[PDB]
Amino acid sequence: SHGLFKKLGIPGPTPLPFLGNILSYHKGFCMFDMECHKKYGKVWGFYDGQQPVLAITDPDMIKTVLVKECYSVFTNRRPFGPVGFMKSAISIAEDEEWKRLRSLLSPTFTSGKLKEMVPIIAQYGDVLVRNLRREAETGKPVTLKDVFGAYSMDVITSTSFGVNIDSLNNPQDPFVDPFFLSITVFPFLIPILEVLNICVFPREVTNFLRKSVKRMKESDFLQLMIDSALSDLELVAQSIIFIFAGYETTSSVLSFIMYELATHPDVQQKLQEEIDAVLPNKAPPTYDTVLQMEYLDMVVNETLRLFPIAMRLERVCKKDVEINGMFIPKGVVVMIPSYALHRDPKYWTEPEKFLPERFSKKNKDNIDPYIYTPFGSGPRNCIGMRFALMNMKLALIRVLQNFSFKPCKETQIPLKLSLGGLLQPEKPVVLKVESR
Amino acid sequence: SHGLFKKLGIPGPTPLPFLGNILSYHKGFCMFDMECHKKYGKVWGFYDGQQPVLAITDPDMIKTVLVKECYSVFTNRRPFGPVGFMKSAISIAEDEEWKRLRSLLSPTFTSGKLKEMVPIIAQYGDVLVRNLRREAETGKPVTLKDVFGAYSMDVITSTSFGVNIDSLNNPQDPFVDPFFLSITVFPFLIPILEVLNICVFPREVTNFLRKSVKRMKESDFLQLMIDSALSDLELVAQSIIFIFAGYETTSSVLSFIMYELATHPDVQQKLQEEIDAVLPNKAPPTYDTVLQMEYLDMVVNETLRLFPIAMRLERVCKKDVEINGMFIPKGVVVMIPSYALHRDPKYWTEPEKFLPERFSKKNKDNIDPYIYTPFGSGPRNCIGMRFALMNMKLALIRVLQNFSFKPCKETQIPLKLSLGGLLQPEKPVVLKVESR
Ligand code: HEM
Ligand code: HEM
Repeated sequence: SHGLFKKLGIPGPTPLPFLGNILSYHKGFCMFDMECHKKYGKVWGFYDGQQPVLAITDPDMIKTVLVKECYSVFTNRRPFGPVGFMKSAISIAEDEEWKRLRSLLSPTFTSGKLKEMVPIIAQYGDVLVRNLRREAETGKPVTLKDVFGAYSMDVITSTSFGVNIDSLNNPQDPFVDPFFLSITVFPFLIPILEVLNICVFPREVTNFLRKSVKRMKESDFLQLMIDSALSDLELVAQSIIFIFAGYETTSSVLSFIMYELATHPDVQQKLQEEIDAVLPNKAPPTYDTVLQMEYLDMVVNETLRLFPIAMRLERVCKKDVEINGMFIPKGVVVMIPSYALHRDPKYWTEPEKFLPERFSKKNKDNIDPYIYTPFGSGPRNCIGMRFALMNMKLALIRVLQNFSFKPCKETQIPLKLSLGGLLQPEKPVVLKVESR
Repeated sequence: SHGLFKKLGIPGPTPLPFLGNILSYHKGFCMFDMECHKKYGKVWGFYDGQQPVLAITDPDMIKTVLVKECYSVFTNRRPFGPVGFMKSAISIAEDEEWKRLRSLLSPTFTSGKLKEMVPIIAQYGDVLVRNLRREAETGKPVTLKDVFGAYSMDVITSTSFGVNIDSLNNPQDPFVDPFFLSITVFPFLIPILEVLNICVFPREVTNFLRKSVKRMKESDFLQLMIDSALSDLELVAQSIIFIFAGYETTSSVLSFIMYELATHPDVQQKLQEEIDAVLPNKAPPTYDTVLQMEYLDMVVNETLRLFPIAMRLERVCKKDVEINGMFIPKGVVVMIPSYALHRDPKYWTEPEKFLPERFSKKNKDNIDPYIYTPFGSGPRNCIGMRFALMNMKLALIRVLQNFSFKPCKETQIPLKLSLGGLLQPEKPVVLKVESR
């Protein structure tokens, strides 16, 4: 079906047999979407192997796909690799099976349940200072992904189950393209690996959590789920997605934020002045305190514009439909390039620069909510959106109250992204930390 | 999932790993269903490899599966082998795709369109006498599947497209378990054969018909289809099912009928007296003439009771449902053993005997329409039901008007069925033919 986009009148790169357009991923995932958006315009198509993928940039077509016709056509994402038992994961699940998981897990991410976890995750904000006060008084560059990754991992274990550890102080068992590139080009190898108990995840784990959730089902995220019903294998499958999310997401974004604050001291100083103004004399941050700091929100929102760790938003077309005046055949994965839309002169002035004033209450009104979608949109959006921003800002407040950040001789200026498809820096961010 | 029927409280034979219960098919398809119906009762389950199959015998549960909840749950049959392009076949098609094919092909099998083909198929009733008058005046046993197979094949070509041939007189190009046993046990090999252009059918054919239907689409079943729209590959796919049906079905049933008439001369004499009474002095048969002969219908209906060439009626359970007080999980193929229901003392007296008076207008009322389903039931039933009985009876009238049938020294008495799963005799039926 390599002539589908050419028989529909949709431009795009010429695909190769079997391979399709995956050879154009040598520059990276984001560079491929920006080049295709530059030479093809608002709509183009390419092939991930034999699978056709359609990209859209029009805000009305994106609104129709993600918000309007979500339950009817664009309900699921594309199926990937051997999932093993993980089929029941809310993000892997499809159709009405997901609608039950989305509903049974929606109360866990409410405006009231989030405030319950504020006194818990604020404790690790004090622990992060202790590990910082040790790596700052030692007076030498510090790798941010380790300290932030430890904070995020301890926040996960306490808010998911309630296990209080110090992932940085006890580094003995803190839990935690080849095989799969051939999987995308050869989708007919997925069922064979499923019948052989082979999973993309290291399947020998999971059974740890499958048996770790035993003393808890006899006497946070977990307590607010079993009480009602969810299965035992489902309950472990959902907790694996909650760990994979809150770890790599919170760790990578915080490292991206501290890079911009260290490379723009005018933004870090203005942010530290607002934090000290709302919280005088290193006051503890509360739920209502975080929702008040607007410049802190402007810094978080602008960094997510530059580095949306999702990169892409994918939806599977369930039936032959016609949205906003164009036909889409059944089986085509409709992709929304979030990275390419965030760095486009059509909607952003100086898209390569870091200007937090783009999200000021005066300028936040002239921003299309479907061009800037770091958490997706519609029913299939990020269920842990409000939980993520609260955990990151609570860490940002406690960190900036005691320390400042300056670049180092090893700091990569400018910063280069990873060559893979994790949206992490090429080299781990290292900065100089000084105590106030 | 070899413990599904044991965790639901459903009896059945103990399955083996990978194989399941296919090793119990050494006796045959029909003998396996009759033994399971004898020792397990009204409901049992077995495994065709890793696929669970549930068998039902209750008339209300069969009515619910085939008639009531057909469009909602029991819409499709099980998927079989690499279909290639034949996916679009009305019998292979599934869900709304079939509902369009069933509707676009329904007018071709109406009470009015059938009468148009009566003067056409009555012509080959005269040709069958000529081939009979040759093989009867030669005074020697005649193989019935060859002469009837020639009649059925010429009736197909004339009513489908309009090509008048004599498949018995011109035997030079009259058109027309290993590979697949491993396919049932290993369903994960189907997609690999699809991507290699490999089909269960000899794929090098079809393209003949794909190009044979070229002079007709520029200037019967075919004319009543294109006029409206159906695709070109669909149009050839539907004609292949129409040929496979009207050939093996008409040929095998007619051979089964003439075996019973030759082994029960009291039935053949009574049938010949009714044919000569309705049609005096070898009169030509019409559409209204066939619908009048009731004993001819009693002979055809009783033979279809003994030899229902379908054997099984299969439906795929689309969702978790509960019919008549029992739960059926999603993905289970619900099978209706038509052969076992036809030879059951619960509904039939002397089920091994051939008694045409079971379908008399006095006795036809006390017969459950869901125990006797030679053409299925509901929306997914045989679309060529009324077309089949008209073609067979029109041949039965013209044959019995000129010749009688007696057994031979090679005639297998009693008759043994084939060891495979085609419901044909083990040895081809041969009888002695005499001219009246
Ligand atoms: C900086 C942090 C995060 C970002 C930027 C982010 C972003 C996203 C995005 C873009 C999507 C796809 C939306 C779509 O396809 O329409 C998504 C889905 C999802 N996220 Fe996150 N997320 C973050 C943190 C989290 C956290 C902390 C959790 C859970 C504790 C979480 C759980 C999920 C789930 C379950 C889905 C799939 C929902 C579904 O398929 O219906 N995420 N997220
Ligand atoms: C003695 C002759 C025949 C017998 C006993 C017979 C019997 C059957 C049976 C039992 C079914 C399955 C019903 C079900 O699953 O509910 C079926 C389906 C079907 N038959 Fe026949 N049939 C005969 C002749 C024909 C002819 C002559 C044609 C076409 C010209 C035909 C076309 C079909 C089709 C297309 C289906 C599938 C319908 C669907 O899937 O919706 N059959 N038949």
